[PDB]
Amino acid sequence: AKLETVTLGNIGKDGKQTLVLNPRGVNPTNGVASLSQAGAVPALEKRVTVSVSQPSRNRKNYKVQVKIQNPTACTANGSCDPSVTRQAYADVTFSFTQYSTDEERAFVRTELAALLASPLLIDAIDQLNPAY
Amino acid sequence: AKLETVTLGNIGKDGKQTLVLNPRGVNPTNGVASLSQAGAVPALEKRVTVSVSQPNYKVQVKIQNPTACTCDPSVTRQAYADVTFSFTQYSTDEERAFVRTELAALLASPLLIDAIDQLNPAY
Amino acid sequence: AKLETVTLGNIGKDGKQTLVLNPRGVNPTNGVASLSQAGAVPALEKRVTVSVSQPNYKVQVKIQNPTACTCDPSVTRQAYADVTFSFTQYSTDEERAFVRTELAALLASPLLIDAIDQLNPAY
Amino acid sequence: AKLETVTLGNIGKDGKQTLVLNPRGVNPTNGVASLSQAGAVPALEKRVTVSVSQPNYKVQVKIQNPTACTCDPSVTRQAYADVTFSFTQYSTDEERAFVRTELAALLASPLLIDAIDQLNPAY
Amino acid sequence: AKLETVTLGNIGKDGKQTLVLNPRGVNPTNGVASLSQAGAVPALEKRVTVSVSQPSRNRKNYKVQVKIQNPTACTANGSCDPSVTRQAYADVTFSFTQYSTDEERAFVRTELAALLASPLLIDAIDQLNPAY
Amino acid sequence: AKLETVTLGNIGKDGKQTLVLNPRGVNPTNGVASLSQAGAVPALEKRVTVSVSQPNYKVQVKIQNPTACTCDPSVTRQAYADVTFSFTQYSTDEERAFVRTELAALLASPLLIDAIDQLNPAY
Repeated sequence: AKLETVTLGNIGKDGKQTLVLNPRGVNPTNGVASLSQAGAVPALEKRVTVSVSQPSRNRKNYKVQVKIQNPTACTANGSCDPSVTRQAYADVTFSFTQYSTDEERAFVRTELAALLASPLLIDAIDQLNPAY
Repeated sequence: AKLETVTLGNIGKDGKQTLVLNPRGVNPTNGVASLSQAGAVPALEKRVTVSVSQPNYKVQVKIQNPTACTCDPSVTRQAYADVTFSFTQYSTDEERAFVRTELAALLASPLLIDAIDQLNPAY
Repeated sequence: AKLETVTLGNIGKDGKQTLVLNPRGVNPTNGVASLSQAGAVPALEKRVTVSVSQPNYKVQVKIQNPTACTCDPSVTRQAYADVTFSFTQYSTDEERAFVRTELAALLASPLLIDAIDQLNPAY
Repeated sequence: AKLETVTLGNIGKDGKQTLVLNPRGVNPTNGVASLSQAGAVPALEKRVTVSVSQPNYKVQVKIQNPTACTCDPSVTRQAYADVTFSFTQYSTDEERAFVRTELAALLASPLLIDAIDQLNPAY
Repeated sequence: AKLETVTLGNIGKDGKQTLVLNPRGVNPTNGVASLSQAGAVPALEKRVTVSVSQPSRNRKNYKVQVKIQNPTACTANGSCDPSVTRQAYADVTFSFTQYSTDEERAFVRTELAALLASPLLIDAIDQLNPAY
Repeated sequence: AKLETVTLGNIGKDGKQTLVLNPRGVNPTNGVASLSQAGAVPALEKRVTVSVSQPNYKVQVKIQNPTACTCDPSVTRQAYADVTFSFTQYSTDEERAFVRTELAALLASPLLIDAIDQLNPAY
């Protein structure tokens, strides 16, 4: 769809967080849409990207890929300007056939979503606790 | 982290569906937990797998949804979702939490729904 | 599912004995779960092993019961019971369950008790 | 002992089913006793076989349960259970009986029901 | 036995210390039980692990292994976030035969324990003073 | 650090035993202090060794307990315990102290006693 500012709300552990993502255009060389946070200092911008690849003799499926990168910056490690200390990444990819139905895809999407709310998954990610 | 049955509600395009996932042990070869659709025959089970890399950390989740058309219905196609998170040993629990929730929220974004459900890219 | 201390009650000829099996880990090489009766000497412990092949599915259960005769005791002989189940990837709850129960029932049937307990063939 | 019509009761997932096996003779070539559920079509009959090796003694029980799908029906698949017992010529009543009962008990243990009924490995 | 929160008490030089260890599941790929301290930042968690290996054609003995790792972190070395500076390790392994008796093992365990209280050992470890 | 006799009390499963260790010099080849069971014959002495690496620092303790069954009783088996501590040159005495005591306390933990005394893993 058309790139617009996306406002994710009620996020975070406390569920009381909000994030605004301003569209950053679409790179044609690779058909990647980029979304960024307001911070006008590239190195510290939270980012999100999406791209859909159509099948092409080598690949016979559609691939929807979403990536999100969130850097954390040490404001003052005995210096004058902050620098990135850690980076957090989440990589997602969907694979669908030429005959994937309208609903078939939707399901997966919504499923993954619901899954991310399951206590099983929250413990796994939030507290790096393997299922056992 | 107890591997239990997981009931997902209000799913599907109409958001009016539910999926029940029965725990299915942990493969001792990769330490991968597996969940499958309840009441289904193995050859047609919808899967979900979770694994938490122990060292850099990685949390990987995968979804496999076969579709069949009918004595033994065969699988015509499969839909896949692959997700992987990575965090430094110094990542605060608050951080992962954020990413996770962010992703979740994003998936509900019209921007994304159109790209996945309709396979229409962003422009 | 996950390992738990298993307690079998009302066993033996008189059906008045009880067995306590403790989780002994799973060999990652073949994925074989192992249990055993907490004995004083490991070599004299009664054991049970379980393996559910992940592919046709194959569930296999083995049980070894050593007999010591009397510096250190020694195992003069052991009793074995080897069981395997085979089910196609189109098998169902009803089907597997049935087989499982049937076998059990058979094992209680006089016909079989005579065959085993008395090493008496059927004719 | 001698063959008799065997009736197993309270079987299946719901434990509310019953099986009726009828003597089907013994093959003189290998001394294998055979029983089966009196079905309309022989090819669709559930069967059980028993053999008590006369030498180490070896008691073996096998059970086949076919599944038909629908001029003539056909067996799409079958469920199998193969059991064997080994006892030295110095084994005793107590010993064999124990094993027999233990196995049975195990087969009723949730740990195993989950392994079979749900094709869920233990870990 | 079943993994539960272990509460070590009256520890430390002053004997007035306590440590809680929350179970962290059991890794099947290697049969290792892991215990960790509450700190939800992997890099700074005090850890303890135990595992029992059964004999297997290459090894004809049981091996009970316990390991404990305790990192110390510099809270602010001219930066924004603490980092590990030192690590303390203690590695223990017991070897027992197929005929090891119930008591034989217990003895060793309790012996090692008592030993750790001996002034000879306290000086050796606490003050890196070799026996002489 | 004076190598003296060391009397360990309230040891054993019942915690109602005592072991006396006589100092036994320091092997000038590895700088390893050795202690042995008092009143025992060398071939059957229960040992304890301690060594403190001088450079990274290492404190290593080992225990050897032979068992015999009876003119000269021979050793049937040996029980072993091997411990090694490692500390940076910047480790505070408080730190090692902690680790040491922690270990000690841990050894009294039911979790551990079951794993060692009973060889039952954690689950």
